[PDB]
Amino acid sequence: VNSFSGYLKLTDNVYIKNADIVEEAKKVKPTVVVNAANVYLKHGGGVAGALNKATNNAMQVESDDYIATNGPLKVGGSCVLSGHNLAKHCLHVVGPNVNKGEDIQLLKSAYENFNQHEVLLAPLLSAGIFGADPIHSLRVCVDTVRTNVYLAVFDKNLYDKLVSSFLE
Ligand SMILES: CCNC(=O)c1cc2c(N[C@H](c3ccc4c(c3)S(=O)(=O)CCC4)C(C)C)ncnc2[nH]1
Repeated sequence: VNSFSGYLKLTDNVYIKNADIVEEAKKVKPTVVVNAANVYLKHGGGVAGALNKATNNAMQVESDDYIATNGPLKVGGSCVLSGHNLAKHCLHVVGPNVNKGEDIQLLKSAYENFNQHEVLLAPLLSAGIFGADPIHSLRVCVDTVRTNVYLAVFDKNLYDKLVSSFLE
């Protein structure tokens, strides 16, 4: 039903909230939840692990079946699969892991996938252990995504830093 609440409106189409994406998916029941995936869809930790555990491992079983038939994704690519109990669909998006030396230019390619969905609940791509500068990731989102994106950032200090930087 996409009933998002408690978000700050940064631009005409980008919103942000200090929240756990799993709890937001349970509260909002969005049409699309974005997963910060890796190319072989192994959802063991971070955001992907949090989403998979909230589906009681249904997301991992479906992803394994996808990988068996189709092989891995490319960095910057995406895949629509079921959202299980969290959303109607899960858009698995692979942003670059700059801590492992992947190309930061592909973060624009990763956000470009959001433009195929009129409204999405999403994490901040390539942040956390993927090592991208989180302020840069928020700027790429703002400049690339035209559809309505609701970013959940589960860290108060990071959220406050992103907001303060954007409002300069
Ligand atoms: C209690 C269960 N929930 C969680 O653990 C949880 C964690 C979490 C979250 N983490 C951010 C984040 C954003 C992007 C990426 C990562 C981490 S990663 O997994 O380190 C690598 C892939 C890219 C941090 C930057 C704050 N953002 C929103 N909702 C969340 N929920």
